[PDB]
Amino acid sequence: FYEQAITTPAMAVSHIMLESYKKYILVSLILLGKVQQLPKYTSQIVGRFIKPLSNAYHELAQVYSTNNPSELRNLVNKHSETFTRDNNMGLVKQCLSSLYKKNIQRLTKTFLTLSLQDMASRVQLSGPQEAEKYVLHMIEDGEIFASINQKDGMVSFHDNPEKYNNPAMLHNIDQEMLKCIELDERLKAMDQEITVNPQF
Amino acid sequence: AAQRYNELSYKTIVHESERLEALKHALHCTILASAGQQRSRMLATLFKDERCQQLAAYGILEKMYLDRIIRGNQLQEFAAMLMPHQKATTADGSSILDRAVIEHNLLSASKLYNNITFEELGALLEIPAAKAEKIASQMITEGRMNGFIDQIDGIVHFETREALPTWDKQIQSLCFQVNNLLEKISQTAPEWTAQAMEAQMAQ
Amino acid sequence: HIKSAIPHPLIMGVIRECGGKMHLREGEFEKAHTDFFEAFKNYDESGSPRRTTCLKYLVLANMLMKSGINPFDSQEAKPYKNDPEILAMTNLVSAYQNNDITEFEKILKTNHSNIMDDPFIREHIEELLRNIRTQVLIKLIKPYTRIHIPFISKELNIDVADVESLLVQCILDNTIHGRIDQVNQLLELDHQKRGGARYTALDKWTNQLNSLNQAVVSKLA
Amino acid sequence: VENPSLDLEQYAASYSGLMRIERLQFIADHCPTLRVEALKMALSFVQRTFNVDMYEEIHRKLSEATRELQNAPPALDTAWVEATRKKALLKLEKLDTDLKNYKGNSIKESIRRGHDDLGDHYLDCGDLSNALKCYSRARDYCTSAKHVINMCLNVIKVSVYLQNWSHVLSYVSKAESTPEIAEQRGERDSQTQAILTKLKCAAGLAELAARKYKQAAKCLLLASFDHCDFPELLSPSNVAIYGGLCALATFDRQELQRNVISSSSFKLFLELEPQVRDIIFKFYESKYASCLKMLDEMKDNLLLDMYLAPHVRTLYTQIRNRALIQYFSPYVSADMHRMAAAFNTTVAALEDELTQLILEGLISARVDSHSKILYARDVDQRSTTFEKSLLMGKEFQRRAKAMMLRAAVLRNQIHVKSP
Repeated sequence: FYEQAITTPAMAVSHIMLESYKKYILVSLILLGKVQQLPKYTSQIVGRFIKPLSNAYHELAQVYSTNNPSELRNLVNKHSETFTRDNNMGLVKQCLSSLYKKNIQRLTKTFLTLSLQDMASRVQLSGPQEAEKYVLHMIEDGEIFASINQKDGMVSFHDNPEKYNNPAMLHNIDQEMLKCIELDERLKAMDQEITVNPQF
Repeated sequence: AAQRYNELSYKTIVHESERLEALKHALHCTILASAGQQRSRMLATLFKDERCQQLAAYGILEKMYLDRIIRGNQLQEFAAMLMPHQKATTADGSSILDRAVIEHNLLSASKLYNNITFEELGALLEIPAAKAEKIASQMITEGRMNGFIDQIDGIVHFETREALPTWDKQIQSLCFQVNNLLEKISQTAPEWTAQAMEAQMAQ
Repeated sequence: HIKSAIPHPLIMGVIRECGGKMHLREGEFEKAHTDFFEAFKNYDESGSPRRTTCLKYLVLANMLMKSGINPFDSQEAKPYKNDPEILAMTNLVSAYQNNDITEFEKILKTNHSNIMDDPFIREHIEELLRNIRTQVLIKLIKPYTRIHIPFISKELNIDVADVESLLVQCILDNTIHGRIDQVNQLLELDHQKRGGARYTALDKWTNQLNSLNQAVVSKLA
Repeated sequence: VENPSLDLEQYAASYSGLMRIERLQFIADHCPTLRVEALKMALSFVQRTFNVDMYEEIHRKLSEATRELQNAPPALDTAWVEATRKKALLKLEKLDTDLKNYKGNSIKESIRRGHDDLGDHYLDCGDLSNALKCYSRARDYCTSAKHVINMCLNVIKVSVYLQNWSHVLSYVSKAESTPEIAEQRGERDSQTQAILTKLKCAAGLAELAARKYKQAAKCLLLASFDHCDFPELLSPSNVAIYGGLCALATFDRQELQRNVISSSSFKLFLELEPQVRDIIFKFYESKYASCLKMLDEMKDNLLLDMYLAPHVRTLYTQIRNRALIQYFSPYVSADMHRMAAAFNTTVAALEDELTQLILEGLISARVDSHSKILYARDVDQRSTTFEKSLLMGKEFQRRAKAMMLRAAVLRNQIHVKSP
């Protein structure tokens, strides 16, 4: 929705576009690991006027890319007045928490069985207790595929949700195919409408 | 030697005792080794001979023909029928005859499986399971056994060769087994012959 | 430059020996084989100061060229090999060709004097051993989906480290198709291979490009 | 950064020139207390070859070193300076007058020879622009193709220090691909002619600078053992190090047995290199510990190799990564403790190395860091292709919503307009 609000053709800059762009960067930092590229058909005023006006948000993404939580904390405290002025303070806190989650998600690619103290030292959480909290939350929300061993104080990453033999996938693919079929009948209607009307 | 002796036994210029002499040596070459493929073709060609039915070991060739695992009885029968130089156990364990008998027994176990453990094939042919794996791998090395060996799971699988397109070939065979159902209609019981040739075919 | 001057003396086999010798220096047994081959022929022409030796190197060349098919097989070597001194070479080619390591090594160990004295034989023998063990392994591997490294060690009768080195060597060969658990020391081979899998993805990709061509145009004004 | 594993006696013997000055430069950059005596030997060297400007520069930096020798334990022969400089300028006028005389004599062999010799004396001055004039007026003023080759050889000897590889490589390729090498002979039919191996060294320096090192080693493959002589660039131990280690760093194991063991042209060069040969033996026998050990030992001495110094850090990192791939390849489950013993490392720092490789490269695995053990992984292509195809279906549906709403507002061609 924010992306579609930015793409709108524009000769003048409106405050709706500015705020949607700021919130676009925030939601893209939460949902994805980085800022999603806007299409080439986006207005010129976005890259000329809106981009340098919301400088703090691109600065926030610049500090987000270094994967350092304390530095992002320092930058959130730096421009805190600007983020509260736009009335989006809260989403930037979700960005901080998503950065922590991104740092715990980066551990699956390299580790299999990792200590809670090692995780607290690498992700920067202070204590194995907060590491256990974060891992448990992430398993419950379906963000990581891991298990907790309290006896040894270890975290065991599995990383195997599906082998693609369930009917579940059959039903998933059936539903996704029905969506593509709907789009094609919709696309057939759009194409027919355009063929009717032709130029003279 | 089997093709030598057999097609010397089929020629008619030679004396008749010498024809059946070449024939009985072709039967020696039947039983002393296990069957290679053209070998087995020549053995079945020997099986079509009434003069081989005149020979002493036609029951041995009969059990070769019916793909039968050779037990010790007919083993000792044709062991009474050998020449002592053909009874050579030259430090190979059991004899060339007998090792080839074990070859034919594993061969019949191959022709009838699709998998068998090293243990079930071992106790099947009265051999150790490790020796079953060993000699089975030596026959796959000889190629006349074919499949795939899982040492860890302990099973010499044969190439199982069974799936759903094979079952579609079995669907065409199910058309021919509706024809075999007509054969059961005409065949299995005579009251069933009359009444089923009435009911299933005319009604 | 022999090409330049052509007399035809008795000595002809010796120089041809040198070419093989050069290939002894080099280790290019392919050329040495022809060298000793013709040289041995010339020796037959001359006599046997060197003849048996030439044959020894020739057989050595055959093993290093790794083509045992015609060891003695010209016309003459077959009767020549009968010379018991040299007959051991026949045994080598046999045990090598037949790949009986016990027998082959037996001839090596038993006859240090006959076989082993040659520094080239002594030199190349390990390489030769690698080749033999490699082939025996090849024979061993085909039926197996999965195998134990220690099983192989016991089988081949060589050290596990040696086994691993040889296995890795086989991987270099691109012979082994499967992964090895180094910790567990076992080998799993992709006995049942399938290049079946790609096509679904490939068709998907082709369609994706189709989508690309379709989308860029349509979405684009 | 001081490595005492250098041989300056050989570089005094096998070499001379600016590199005798320049490797001291890396001494002057990083490797001190190996400086003052070779500075004075280089100062006595620049007492020859007509050079006074750089003579006084070596006297100046030797005075700097003398100020450093107010703590640790220079020569300006001004009579020589003025005498040699006036002789050199008067001989410049002599050879300008002789250039007039020989244009009066009109021998393009001798005229272009004078252009070559004047560019040689501007190398003797350090006037690379004036030597560029002279060889630029020796450029298309030759008689045979061999003389164009010799001209480009002299320009490449300048290009040792030019290294401006846009058109400096046009001169390098003007010696390489242009002059139909020895007019379809190959440096006159089995080269002893130190030209193509100079093109090996020139492409080595060039794609050292221009960083396509695979083609550089591809050049460095087939050097000839016959000549092996130049007192600034070509000694066969050093060029042997160049070719062997660039080929070890840039080429796959297919070619590492197929073109490194088989490289008979370069074979005697590795006969000059026993340690490179032993590193080759250990790496091909996957003996990672002592191989990467000797690698990183001579890494400091190839950091003493001034031009290889920035690139040896990249390439021995690649060779260590190549060794790690050589370990990781043939298994399904490798102990990292075995790997810690094999690569002379710990588990966890080794794990971070492997994680750095996990970021892009060939480590397909999961490490049970509860047990701290590697477990190599075959990523299933069925799972991979089904995954990417159905994620393509999800992106297909996001682009569906995109095109539906976007064309529902813009197939109308109606937008946020000017008011």
